[PDB]
Amino acid sequence: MELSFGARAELPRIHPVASKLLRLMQKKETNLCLSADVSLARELLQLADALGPSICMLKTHVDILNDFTLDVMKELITLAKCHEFLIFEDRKFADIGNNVKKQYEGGIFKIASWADLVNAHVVPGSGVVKGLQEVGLPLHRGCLLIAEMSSTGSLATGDYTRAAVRMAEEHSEFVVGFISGSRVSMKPEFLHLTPGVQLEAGGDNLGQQYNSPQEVIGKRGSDIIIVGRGIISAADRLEAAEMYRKAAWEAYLSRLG
Amino acid sequence: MELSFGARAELPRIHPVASKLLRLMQKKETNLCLSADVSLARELLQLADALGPSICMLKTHVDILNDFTLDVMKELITLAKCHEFLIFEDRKFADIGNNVKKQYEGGIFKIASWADLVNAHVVPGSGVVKGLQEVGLPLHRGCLLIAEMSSTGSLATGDYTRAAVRMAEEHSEFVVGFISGSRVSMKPEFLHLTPGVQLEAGGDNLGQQYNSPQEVIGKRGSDIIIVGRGIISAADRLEAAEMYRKAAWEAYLSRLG
Ligand SMILES: O=c1ccn([C@@H]2O[C@H](COP(=O)(O)O)[C@@H](O)[C@H]2O)c(=O)[nH]1
Ligand SMILES: O=c1ccn([C@@H]2O[C@H](COP(=O)(O)O)[C@@H](O)[C@H]2O)c(=O)[nH]1
Ligand code: PRO
Ligand code: PRO
Repeated sequence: MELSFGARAELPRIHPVASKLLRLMQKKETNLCLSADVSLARELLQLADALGPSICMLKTHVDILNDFTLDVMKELITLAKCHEFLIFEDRKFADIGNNVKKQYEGGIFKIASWADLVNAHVVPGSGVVKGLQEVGLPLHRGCLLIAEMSSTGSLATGDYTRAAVRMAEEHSEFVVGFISGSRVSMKPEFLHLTPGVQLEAGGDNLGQQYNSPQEVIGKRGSDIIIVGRGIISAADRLEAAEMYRKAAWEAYLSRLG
Repeated sequence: MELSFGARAELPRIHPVASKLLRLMQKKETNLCLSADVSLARELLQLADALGPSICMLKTHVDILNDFTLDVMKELITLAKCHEFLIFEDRKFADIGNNVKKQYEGGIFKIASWADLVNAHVVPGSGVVKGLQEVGLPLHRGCLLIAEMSSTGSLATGDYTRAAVRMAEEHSEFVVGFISGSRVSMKPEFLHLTPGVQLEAGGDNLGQQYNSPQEVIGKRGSDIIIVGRGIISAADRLEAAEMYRKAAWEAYLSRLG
């Protein structure tokens, strides 16, 4: 029933992006995604280089990157290839299909040209996925659907979460998993990534709520933890990243028996 | 019960941004918002100048504007002041509060520095509004909550729509209305803006669905129509904008008796 990341990478129905990710997770013993919520390219690239060995994925946030250029992205790709992690852009695609197609491909950011993974809200209906899919690109790309949110008052519950799971099933040629607080699909080909993670209980003053790596990976059945401030605002960032990596990895191992 | 836009502009509980908008709608006899879904600054500014007299609002889409700069925004502000329309940015704010605060103020776009209006999805809970509010700015700014969507399979229905209305009520110092398909609040201080509008029946091939100005303003009780392709893809854009303006304006008048 429960399979290692390396075995999941070989599943018949696995998407190539998911397989690549699962293989590097197994190789590096990491199921940590760094949320690089920073405003300067210098710091983004410093984090990518210093923490690259500890992470399976780096979540970029280009809408707050004051000095974004595509040359910054090219240097991030070099680090991602060297250290072996995927690039996941934070942008909350959440529009009619015709608009998300334009937003994914175009503008200054040209997200599709560099992001291995993107995430979408399911509120618009399945056109949100179909519009992203319609971007022509001869590269391997995946999408994550936001099935649950970590924040107080989230409406991504109940039938909304179920709709996200059905939408993912039905678009598995492109959708490779979920942003969720827990396992929401029983199909092992899908990835579950969980934000709202810190070692200590608490939250922020703007509705964020935290749970621990052991809780979300071990008890709630998710695959990957997404951690921003727990690392990037820590006194010792590498020490923090390693604590999060070890916590999430052991919690995952505990489900393999 | 039903009040003109000019009378609504004087309501005791009206927000200053809503009042400014309602006054110019009455003065210019327009309840049309142009959706300027274009990739070049030249075209954005050509549309703003040519169609400015016909519109109450221009919805920018900076995430697809290949040559965005803040100098383009400054020139748009000049046109908005000259022709008398508000600037509404399309970005679908849809994140935890701590992130939307950063996204509204920062990055290359500095949206809060120029957008009179923004819109947010309610799925994260009320932190999505509280985070936008927390941006310090000594200017008049408002937010619209996405209570319904026009696209096939939209999940913004039922209890989700009701949650959006409650969130708006409860944050009326900043939330000035809704993106919706119909009137969703009975409070006349709130603005209802409806996308998914074309003169003819139909849709697109990515889940957009259209209703007419008469249907959405006259029968469904909305205030403003948001029109993109019906104008910007028309053979004669000014002719189209005037047809949409006249349609929406008459439909509104029909409810005043
Ligand atoms: O439900 C969600 C979806 C996404 N994120 C993202 O994960 C990161 C959490 O950062 P932090 O609270 O660990 O600093 C942020 O970038 C935020 O967008 C959440 O926190 N919750
Ligand atoms: O429920 C919604 C919310 C927003 N819009 C926006 O309104 C415009 C509709 O354009 P068009 O279909 O009139 O070209 C697009 O920019 C889209 O983001 C919708 O169509 N539906
Ligand atoms: O579906 C695909 O594979 C391509 C890649 C980006 C979106 N379209
Ligand atoms: O609430 C307000 O009025 C200011 C303006 C932008 C967000 N904060």
